[PDB]
This record gives sequence, C-alpha cells and structure tokens, in this order.
Amino acid sequence: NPIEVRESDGYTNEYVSGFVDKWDELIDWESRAESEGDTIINILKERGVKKVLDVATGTGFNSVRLLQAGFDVVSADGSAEMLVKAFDNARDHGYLMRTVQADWRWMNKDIHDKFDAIVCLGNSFTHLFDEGDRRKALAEFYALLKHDGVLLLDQRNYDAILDDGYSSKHAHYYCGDTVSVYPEHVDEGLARFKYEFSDGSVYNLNMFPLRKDYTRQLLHEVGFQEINTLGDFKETYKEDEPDFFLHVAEKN
Ligand SMILES: Nc1ncnc2c1ncn2[C@@H]1O[C@H](CSCC[C@H](N)C(=O)O)[C@@H](O)[C@H]1O
Repeated sequence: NPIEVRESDGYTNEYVSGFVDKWDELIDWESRAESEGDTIINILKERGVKKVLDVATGTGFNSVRLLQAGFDVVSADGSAEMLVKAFDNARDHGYLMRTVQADWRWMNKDIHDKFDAIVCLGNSFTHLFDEGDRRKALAEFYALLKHDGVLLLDQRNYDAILDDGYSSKHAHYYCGDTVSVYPEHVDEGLARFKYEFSDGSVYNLNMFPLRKDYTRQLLHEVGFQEINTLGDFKETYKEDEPDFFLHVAEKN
C-alpha cells in the first residue's frame, strides 16, 4: 500500500513537526555543521564506509551532511511528513535523497539492502519508552548491517541529569543562544525538556532518560561486539560533562 503524507499519523504530530520546523527556521545547517565538526564523517571514512542508512532522517540534517561528503545514503523515517521536508532540503542543497518510510520495529519491510553503517542521531533513540521496543529497534538495525558494519547512535547525557549534577540545574544552549534546553522534570522513566527559542517559542518534549551504560548494555545484548562511547560536546557553554554521548557499535 502507498504511504500518504499526513500532518497527523502514527509517526508524527503537529506539535513535534512544529518543533523541528522551528529549530530549522532559526538554526541554519551551516552553523550546525560547524558546531558539530566532522566527527561522524571521519568515523565513517576511517572505516571505509560507502553505503549508509539514516534511520532517523527528520528534516534531513545528517543525511544531507553525509550526501555532501560523498556517501551513498538511504534516508528512512517513520514520518512521511518528515521525509518530504528532508527530500526538499536535500533538493535545495543539490542532492537527490532516497527516502523510505519505515518503522524501527520492522525496518526490513521495505528496505532490502544491507549497509556499511547506520546513523541514528540527534537524540532520536530516546523517543522509545518501552524496553521491548528498544531491543526490537536495535535488533532491526543490527540485521540491516553488513557483516563488518557499524551503528552510530547518539543520546543526551541523562546520567548527569539523573544524578542531580550541574547539568540538571541549568539550561543548555545551542547555536549561540538561539535555543535553550532545560530539564523541567526528571525521573527514572521520563525526562521532559523545555525548549525555548529566541523568538519566544516554547516546546515541551518527553524523552526516556537512557543511562549511558544501559544503552551500551542493550547494544551488547542484541549482538553488537565492540562499543566505544564518545563524549560529544554540542552545547554553546561547554561543561565538564558532555551534553551528548555518541555510541559507535561494531556488528562484528
Ligand atoms: N519508531 C520510529 N520509527 C521510525 N522513525 C522514528 C521512530 N521514532 C521516531 N522516529 C523519527 O526520528 C526522528 C527524530 S528527529 C532527529 C532528526 C535528525 N537526525 C536530526 O538530528 O535533525 C523523527 O523524524 C521521527 O519521526
């Protein structure tokens, strides 16, 4: 059956769509690419990666960055509305995106290749609140990797927030002062972040506060052999603790 673009289906809603639109309206990709550096691209190049699957395309930032770097990218997302934005953003940068609508829990339904690398970036994995769904998603990613493939999966540093550290009592800024991100409510099973933009817009979003070692455990448990977790400093006013972690999980 064909996929229809809807502002409200099972994979996105108008609120989250408004949030990503607001981020993209105020934060240009050039600035974001400079602030994030070439860590992702360099990891892939040092591994000889050619074919990449983006499982969390969103409005397309990671996919377009990888296309610009010369990778063969397939751009998947659960949301058809997101994929339309991502395709047109790629078009605006002079690239033809290969979009596929797919749910992490059945990734090979319409994707039949295997990939040198998968990227699941922008703190996307934390959207899953059910442990069974987490294992299912990581198992689906594992199965889509070639024998010597690698999964790049990032997350916010929830350990520092759950342990009542400095980062739990303070907002974190991105793209200068364009947006602040504040952990309004934190418990073992839920973090609600307040995102306040420079134009006065406020969005409140829920995430599952994955501890760094719990994510590593899940990756090991679905079959990944070696995992290296890197501190990833993205925020404007850097602290002793990174605001993100990047897991580099090798299939074999
Ligand atoms: N279960 C699921 N299956 C497929 N896609 C999912 C999903 N849960 C969340 N997503 C997607 O994950 C994306 C997170 S947004 C992050 C987008 C991009 N990596 C960036 O950093 O800008 C959303 O577009 C959302 O639709």
